Amino acid sequence: AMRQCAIYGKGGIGKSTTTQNLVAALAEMGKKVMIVGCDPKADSTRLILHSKAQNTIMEMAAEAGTVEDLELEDVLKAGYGGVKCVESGGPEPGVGCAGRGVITAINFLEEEGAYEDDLDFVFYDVLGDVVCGGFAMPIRENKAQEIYIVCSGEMMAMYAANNISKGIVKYANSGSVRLGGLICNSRNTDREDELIIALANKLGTQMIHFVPRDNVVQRAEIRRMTVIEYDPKAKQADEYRALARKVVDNKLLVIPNPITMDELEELLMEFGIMEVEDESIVGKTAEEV
Amino acid sequence: QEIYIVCSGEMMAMYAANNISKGIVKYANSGSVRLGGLICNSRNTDREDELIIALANKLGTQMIHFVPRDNVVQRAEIRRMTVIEYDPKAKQADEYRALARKVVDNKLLVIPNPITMDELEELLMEFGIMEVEDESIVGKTAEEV
Amino acid sequence: AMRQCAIYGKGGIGKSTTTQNLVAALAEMGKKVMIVGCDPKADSTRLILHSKAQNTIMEMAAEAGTVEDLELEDVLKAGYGGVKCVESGGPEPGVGCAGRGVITAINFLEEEGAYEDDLDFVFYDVLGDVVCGGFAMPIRENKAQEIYIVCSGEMMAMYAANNISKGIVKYANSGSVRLGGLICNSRNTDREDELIIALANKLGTQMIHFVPRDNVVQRAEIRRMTVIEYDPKAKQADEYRALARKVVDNKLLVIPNPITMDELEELLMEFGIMEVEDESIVGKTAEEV
Amino acid sequence: AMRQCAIYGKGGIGKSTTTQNLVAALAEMGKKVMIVGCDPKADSTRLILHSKAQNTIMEMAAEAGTVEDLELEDVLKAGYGGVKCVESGGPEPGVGCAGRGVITAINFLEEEGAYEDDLDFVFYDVLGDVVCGGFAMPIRENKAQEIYIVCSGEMMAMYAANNISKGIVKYANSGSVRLGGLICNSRNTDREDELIIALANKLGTQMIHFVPRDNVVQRAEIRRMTVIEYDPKAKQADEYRALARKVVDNKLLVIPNPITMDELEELLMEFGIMEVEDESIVGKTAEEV
Amino acid sequence: ATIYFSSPLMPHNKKVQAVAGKRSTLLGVAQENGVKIPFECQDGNCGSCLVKITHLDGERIKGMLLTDKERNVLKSVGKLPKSEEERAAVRDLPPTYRLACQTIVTDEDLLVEFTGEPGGA
Amino acid sequence: ATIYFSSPLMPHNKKVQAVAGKRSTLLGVAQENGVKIPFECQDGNCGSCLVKITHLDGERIKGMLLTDKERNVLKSVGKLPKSEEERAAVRDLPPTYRLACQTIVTDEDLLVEFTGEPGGA
Amino acid sequence: MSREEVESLIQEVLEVYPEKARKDRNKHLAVNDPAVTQSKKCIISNKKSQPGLMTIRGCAYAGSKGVVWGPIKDMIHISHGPVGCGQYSRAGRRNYYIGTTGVNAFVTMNFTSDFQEKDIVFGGDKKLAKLIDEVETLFPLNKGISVQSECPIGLIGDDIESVSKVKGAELSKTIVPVRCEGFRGVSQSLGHHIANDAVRDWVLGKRDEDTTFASTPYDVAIIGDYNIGGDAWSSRILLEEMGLRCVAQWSGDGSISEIELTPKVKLNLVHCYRSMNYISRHMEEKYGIPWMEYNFFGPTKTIESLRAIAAKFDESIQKKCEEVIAKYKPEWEAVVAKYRPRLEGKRVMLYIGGLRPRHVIGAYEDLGMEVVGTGYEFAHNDDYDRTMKEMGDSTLLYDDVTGYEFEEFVKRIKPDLIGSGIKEKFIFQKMGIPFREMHSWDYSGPYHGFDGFAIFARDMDMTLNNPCWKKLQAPWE
Ligand code: ICS
Ligand code: CLF
Ligand code: SF4
Ligand code: FES
Ligand code: FES
Repeated sequence: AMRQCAIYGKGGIGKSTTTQNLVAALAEMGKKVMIVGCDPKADSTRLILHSKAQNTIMEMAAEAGTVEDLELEDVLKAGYGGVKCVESGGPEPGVGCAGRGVITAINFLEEEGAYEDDLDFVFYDVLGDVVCGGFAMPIRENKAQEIYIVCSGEMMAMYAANNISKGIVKYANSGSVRLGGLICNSRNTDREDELIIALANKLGTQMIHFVPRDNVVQRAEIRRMTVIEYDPKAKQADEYRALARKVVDNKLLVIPNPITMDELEELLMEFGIMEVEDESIVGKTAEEV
Repeated sequence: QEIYIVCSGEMMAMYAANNISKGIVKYANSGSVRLGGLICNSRNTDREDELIIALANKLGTQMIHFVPRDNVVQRAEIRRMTVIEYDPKAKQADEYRALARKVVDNKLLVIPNPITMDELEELLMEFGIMEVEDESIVGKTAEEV
Repeated sequence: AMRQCAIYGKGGIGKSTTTQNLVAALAEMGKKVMIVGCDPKADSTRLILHSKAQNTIMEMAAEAGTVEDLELEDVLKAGYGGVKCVESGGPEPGVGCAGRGVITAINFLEEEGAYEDDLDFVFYDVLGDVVCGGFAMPIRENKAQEIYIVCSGEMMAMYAANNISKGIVKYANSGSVRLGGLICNSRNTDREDELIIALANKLGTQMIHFVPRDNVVQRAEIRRMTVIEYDPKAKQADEYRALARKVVDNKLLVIPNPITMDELEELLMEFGIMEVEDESIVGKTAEEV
Repeated sequence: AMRQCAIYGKGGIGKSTTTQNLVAALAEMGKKVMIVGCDPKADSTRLILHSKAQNTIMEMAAEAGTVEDLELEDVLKAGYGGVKCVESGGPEPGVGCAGRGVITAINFLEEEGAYEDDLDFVFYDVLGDVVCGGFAMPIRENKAQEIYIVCSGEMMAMYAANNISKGIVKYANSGSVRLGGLICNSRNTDREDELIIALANKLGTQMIHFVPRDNVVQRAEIRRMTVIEYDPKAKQADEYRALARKVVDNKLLVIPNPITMDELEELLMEFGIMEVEDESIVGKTAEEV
Repeated sequence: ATIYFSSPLMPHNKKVQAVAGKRSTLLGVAQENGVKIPFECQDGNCGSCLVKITHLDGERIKGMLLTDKERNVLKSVGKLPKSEEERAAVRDLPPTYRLACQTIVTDEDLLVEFTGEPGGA
Repeated sequence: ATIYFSSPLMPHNKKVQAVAGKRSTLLGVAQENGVKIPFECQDGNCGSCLVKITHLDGERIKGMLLTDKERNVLKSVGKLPKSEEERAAVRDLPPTYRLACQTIVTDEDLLVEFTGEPGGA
Repeated sequence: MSREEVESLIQEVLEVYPEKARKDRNKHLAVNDPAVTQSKKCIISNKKSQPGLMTIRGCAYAGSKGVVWGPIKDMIHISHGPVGCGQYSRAGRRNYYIGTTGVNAFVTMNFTSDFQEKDIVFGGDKKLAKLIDEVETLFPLNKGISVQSECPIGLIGDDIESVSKVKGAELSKTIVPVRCEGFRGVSQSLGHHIANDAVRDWVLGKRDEDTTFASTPYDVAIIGDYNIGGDAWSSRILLEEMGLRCVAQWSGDGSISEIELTPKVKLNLVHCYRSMNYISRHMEEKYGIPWMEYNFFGPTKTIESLRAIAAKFDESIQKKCEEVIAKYKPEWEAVVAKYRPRLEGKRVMLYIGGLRPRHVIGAYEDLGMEVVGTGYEFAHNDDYDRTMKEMGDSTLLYDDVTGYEFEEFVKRIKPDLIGSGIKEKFIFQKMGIPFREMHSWDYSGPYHGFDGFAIFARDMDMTLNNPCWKKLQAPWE
C-alpha cells in the first residue's frame, strides 16, 4: 500500500520548501514517509535534516567503488519526524545527462530494498525545467504513481506544468502514472490562485491547495528548520497540515489535457499577468509613426 | 568560440554561471572555447552592479557591461521591436551600443577558473543578498527556545 | 596548511640546483619542507644532503623484495635545515614505462604517513624533457597543487614549458592543479630576462623570479652544498631568499592558457634568439642562385 | 636487402640535421632511402622537403577515420634526391605515451606496404631522452637492424647513449638489433672527439665519424635546405659524403657493453669536461673553514 | 574459454579459443594467436603487459587470487584503486586491469583490451 | 548470435542468445531478456535507444544497410562522424553507434553498451 | 592480562622471526577491541603464508573436494591427478550421510585417475574420457560426476571442461569440471569459491524452466551445513518442528536433486558464511531468494536464531517457534545446571578454520567459560568484523598462526582448554593442556541444536576434568 508520489516543479519557486513542509505535515500526522531529492542541486532534504548539503548518492558512489559497494545507511539519513531522506545529486554539469543521478539513485534504492520496508509515502522531488532523460525517468517508468506539480504565477512555471502534463499523457497507456493535482506557491500575485484554478480546469484536474507566502517560512529556512517544527501553532503550520490532509485523502487521478502555447497566453492575458498587445502598434516605432 | 554569460544579482543566476564555467573548462583542452565575459541584467538590486564584478575577477574574466533596467525596453517588447530600433536616441540605445562596441574589441579570452559553492555563498552573504546566520535555534521549537 | 608544489622543466638548465637552493631558502625561514625527486638520476638532492647518489626507492624496493617490506627510515633522509629528501628513482630503460618510480614513491610516502606529520611544502622535482603520462602523475592526479616551470631563453625550454602547460589544462577539470608561475635560469642571453615575462603574461601567469647566473653557485656545487648554506652573505643568497618569499605568498593560481607553435616562433623571432628568414633561396643551390 | 637503420639521439644536439644530411649524402650516392621521423616534434624531414611542419601520421589519422582510411600518399612526401620522407608525430603531451606515434606509424607503414618497394635504407629518427614505450619499440621489435647513436660532449648525451646501449643489450638475444657505431655532433668542445672515441671503446664499438660545426650548416638550415643541396662544393658537404660512405660500408655490428655511472664520470673527469672534486672540501663552506 | 582481443593497433578484434587454467597466462595465448601485447620482462615486475579485462558473461565470473606481486605492480602503475584492491582482498574478485603475463585464463568469455603501450602510460 | 549487454546500471553484463534477422531489432531481444534500454518512441526519430555496438569477432562483421532515418537520427544526436558515414555509405559497414530500435541482429558476437540515458547525452 | 602484557608477549614472540617475516606477521596479530568495527584497522587477513613457518592452512583442493563437493552422496567425485591428494582426503571428514555406499552413495570412496609419468608428458584428456566411460559402466546408479583437479592438471595444460561437455552430451549425465588446483589459492577459502562457482555454472541452473515442484510459503534450504557428526540433522529437525519444510541441505547429506531444487525456496539459512556466501549472493541476485545467517551453537544462539527465522515468517511459525523453545527449555537447563559448576571460570583458546572460531564462543559462554583468544586459518575481514563483536576486551586475536606463535602464546597465556585441529592436538597434549578437536568434534557430536549442546557440555567436562592431566609430572621429580 506504498504511495509513490513525485513533486515536479521548476527551480526558483521554492519547491523544496513546500515539499519538505508537506512531508513534515505527513510525518506529524502519523505517517511514515521517505524523500528522494532528485534535484541536481542538494537543496532538498536540508530543512528536515537541519544539516546543509547532505552527501549525495553520486558523491558517495564516486567516493569509493561506485554503486556496488555503497551501503544503504550512508546515503539516507533520519530527520525530523522520523522520516528517511536521501539526496540523489547530479554529475558534473559539462558531462552526461543532468538527470543521471535520478536514475542511479532509483536503481540503487530498488536493489538495496529501501522500499520493501513498511512505508506509506515516497516523495521524489524533481525539477520541471526540462522533462527529459533522468528527470522523465520516474514518469517513463512506473516509479511515481501520483504526480503533483508545483506551479507559480509567471509564464515559465505554467509552461513547465504543461510540459510535465505532456510527459504524463505520453506514458498514460503504459503505467499507472496520473496527475493528482496542482500545488501553487505564492509569488504574491493578486490573481495567482485563480489563474492556477483556471489552469487546472484547462488541464482537467484540481488545484489541491494554494500556499500563501509569509515571513515565518523565511525564518524557518534561515534557521534550517521546517515551519511545522519551528512553530506548530503558526497559521502556515496548519495550512501545511491541511495541504497534507488533502494530499493523503486525494482520490482524483486523471490523465491531463495539455494546452497549446496560445491557450496558455490566453490565461495570462485574461488574468492581467500579460497585457493585451494590439496589432497596429507592431512594426512601427514611437516619434516616427 | 567565445562565451558571454548573462547573470543577475539573484543566486540562481550565479549558480548557473558557475555551472557554465565548470562546463567550459571541461572541454577547453579539446578546442578553443573561452569565456569572453559576464553580462548583467539589473533586477533593481542595490548591490547588483558590484556583485557581478566581484565574480568576474574571481572567475578571471571581466564584466563586459552592466545593463540597467528601463521601461523603454519593456514598452518596445510589446511592439515586437528592439529598443535600439524603437528609440535610437534613448540612453538605453547608447548603452547597448557601448555593449556592442565592447563585444567587438574584446581580446580577453581566458579559461574561467570556477569558484566553489561555499565561495559563492560567502560573496552573497557579504553583499546583503542573503543574511548570515550563525548558531541560531536549529532543530528546536521557537517557543521552546 | 601543506602546500604540495612541483617544479617541472627541461633538464640540463640547472633546474635541480635552483630547486635545492629554493628549498634551502625556505628552510632558512623555519618552514618544514620535503623534496621528492622524480628524475631517473638521483641528482635532485645531492646539494642538500651533502651526499652523492642518494639511494632511490626503486633500488631499495628491488633489493628488499617488494615495496611492502621497505622502511621509511631507509628511504627518507634528513638534510640541512630539516628538509627531508626522497629520491624516487626509475626503472631500467627497456622495461616498462619510465614513470613508475614517481608513482611508487608517492604511494609509499602517502602510505607511510610522511606527508601528514608537519610539512608545509612538499616540492616534487619532475623531469620535463618529455611530457608523457608516466611523469604527469603529479599533474594527472591531484598531488601537485601548484606548478612552477623552470625555463630559459633557449627555444627548447619554452617548448617544454608550453607542453607542460598543455598537460596542465587537460587535467584541470578533475582536480585543483594550477600554474604558480615560470622561473628562469640565466643562460647569459641579453634578452633572456624580458623573453620569459613575454611568456608569463601570454600564459596568464607571472614570472615569479629571474635567477641570474653566478660562479658562486657552481663553486658551491663542487662542495655538494647549496649556495645559501655556502655563502649566506652572497647576493645570490639574497635573490634566492626573495624567490622563496615570493613562492610563499603566491596567491596567483591560474589555468595556463597554452600558446601555439607559431605564436612561440614569433616571440623568439622578435627577441633576436633566432633571426627571421623570408623568401630566401630555398630548394636552390647557393652558387646557382 | 633492405637496411633498416635507426638514429637514436637526445634532443637539442642537432640530431635531425645530421640525419637529414646523411640521408641526402646517401641519396646523392645512388641509393634509394626513406626517412621515418619518430620524433614527437616535427623537426625531422623539414630540410629535405624544404617545407616546414610536414603533416604527421597522427594528425592525418585524427583528421578523418583513424589509420584504416589513411592513404599512403598523404603521409609520405618526396623530397630532395628522390627520397621518401614521412613524419610520425606524437599525441597530446598530457595523455598517453609520447612514443605512441612511433608505434602507430610503423604499424601503418608495414600494413600499407611502404617497405616492400625497392628500397635500400630506411632511417628512423628517434629521441634518446627516455628509451621506453614507443621510443624503444623499434629496438624491442626487429624493426631497426642497425642503431647509430648521435652523441655530444656533455654528460646528458653520453648518459643517453649508455641508456640506448642498455636497451640494445636487453633485446640482443631475441632479434638482430646491433649498435653499428657512435656519431658525434660538435659542441665545439676541445676534447669532444677523443671523449667519444673513448666512450665507443668502453662500449665495445667504433666512432663512425666526427661531424664538425660550421656556419654553413646554419645557413643551410635557415634556408630550409640541406648543406649538400646548398653547397655540394663545401667542406661540410664532403664530410657528410664521407660519413655516408662509412655508414654504407659499415660491417661492425656488436652487442655493446654499457658502462656504469661512475665509469661515465671517470671519462668526464679524465678528459677535463668535469673537474676533479676533492673529498676535503665537501661539507664545509668558505669563510668559516 | 573465448577471448576477444581488442586494440587500436589491431585492425579487427580477434576471437580466440583457449584452454582454461594453463600455465601459459594469456600471454602464451596471445603469442600463439599472434596478438602483440608488449611483454618486456621475465620476472613480472614491469607493467608492460597491462591489459583491461571485461567479463562479458557477468554471471560467470570466477574467483581468483591476486598475487602480491601483481597487486604491487598494478599499484605502481596506478590501475588498482582502493575499492578494487579491497574487493580482490575480501571477495576474491578480479580487478578490471590485469597483467597479461600473470593472468590465468578462466572458463568464461573475456574481452581483453590493450593500447600497445607499457602499463604506466 | 551472442549479444553481451553492458551498462553502468546493470550489476553484471548479460549474455543473451538471439536469433539473427528477426523483425524484433535488438530492442525486442533486450525486452525479452529484461535489459532496460531507454526506448521512448514508436516511429524511430528519437535518439533514446542509442547504444554502442562492438563487433567482438572482427573478422565476422556482416554488411548492413544504414537507413536514412537512422543516419539522420545519429547525425542529429552527434554520434555519426563523417568518416563513419562515408564508410557506411560506400563499404556497407556499420558504424560504432547504433539505435537499438532499428538495429537488426546479425549472426555474430556483439557487445552492446548503453548508459541508461537518451542518445543526445 | 591487560593490553600492555599481550602486546609485550606479541613482540617477544615475533623477536625470533627474520625481519621480513616479522613485519608480515606483526599485521596478523592483534589485541581485541570490541569498540572497533572495521577489522582492517587492526588485522590483515587472506594473505599468503610465509614459507617455511609450518602453517596450518590447506589447499584449494581441500576446500573444494574435501569440504564442499565431497559431502554430496549421489555423485561420483573423481580426483584427477596423482594418487596422494585423493588418498589423504578420503573419509577424513565426518560428513555423515544415508545411503548404500558403492551402489547409490559414494562419499567414502576414492575415485582417481592415478596419473603416471606417461600422463604428465602426453596429457590426460583421453584417460579422463576412458575413466568416465568406466565409471558409467561400473556405477550405473550415480547421478553425476565431478572432476576435481589436482596440482599437475593446471600445470600440464589439460582441458577438462571440453571433456566434461562432450561426455555430458554423450551420456546425458551432469559432469562438472572443478579447477581446484592446490596452488591456485593461499588456503581452502578459494577452494570454497571455486566449488561454489562450479555449482553455480554446472548444477544449479538445470531446473530454471521447470515448475513441477510444489512450492510452499514455508520452504527453506540449509546452506553451509556439512553435517559433521550429524550436525545438519540436529538442525533440520529443529526447523521442521516449527512447520518449515527444509527442501535442501548443502551439502552434508546432500543430493544433486536438492541442489537443483534449492532455487524453488523462500529463504536460505546460511550456517557457514565463509564457504557458501558466494552462492547465497548469486541466488539472491538471480532468483530473488533472501538469505540470512543463523547460529545453532549453544542454547542462547539457537533460541535467537529460531526467533529470527520465525520473524522472517508469519504468526503461526512464530507460535511454533515459541512452542519448540518452551519444549526444549528444560532439557538444556538441566545440562547447564549439571555441567556449568564444573566448567565455571575456565579459559579457552581456539584456532579453527573460518567459521567456528566465532560461532562456538556462545556455547562456551553458556557454560561459564571465557574465550581468552580465538583465530582463524583462512578467514577474510568480513569474518573478523563479525568476530570483534563476539570476543571480550583485551583478548588475543591471531590469523594464520604458525606453530611457534601458537605454542608461545599458549605457554604464556596458559589456557585451561584449547580447541584446534588434529595437527595441533598432540603438541598441546604433551604440554599437559587439555585439547578438543573442533573440526571433527573429536569423533563425537553432533553439537548443533539443543540435542548437540548436551554432547558439547559432556565432552568439554570429560576432557577438562579428566584425571589424566594431573599425572604428567613424575612424583620423583
Ligand atoms: S566449511 Fe570450513 S576448517 Fe565452514 S573449511 Fe573447514 S565443516 Fe572448519 S571452521 Mo575443518 S569454514 Fe566447515 C570448516 Fe568451518 S573442514 Fe570444517 S571444521 S564450518
Ligand atoms: S596441493 Fe597430492 S599430496 Fe601433494 S605430492 Fe601431489 S599427490 Fe602427493 Fe592439494 S592438489 Fe594435491 S593435496 Fe597437494 S598434490 Fe596439490
Ligand atoms: S609514457 Fe613516457 S615514460 Fe612512459 S613509456 Fe611512454 S615515453 Fe616512456
Ligand atoms: S611483461 Fe613485465 S609485467 Fe608482464
Ligand atoms: S526509441 Fe526513439 S529512436 Fe529508438
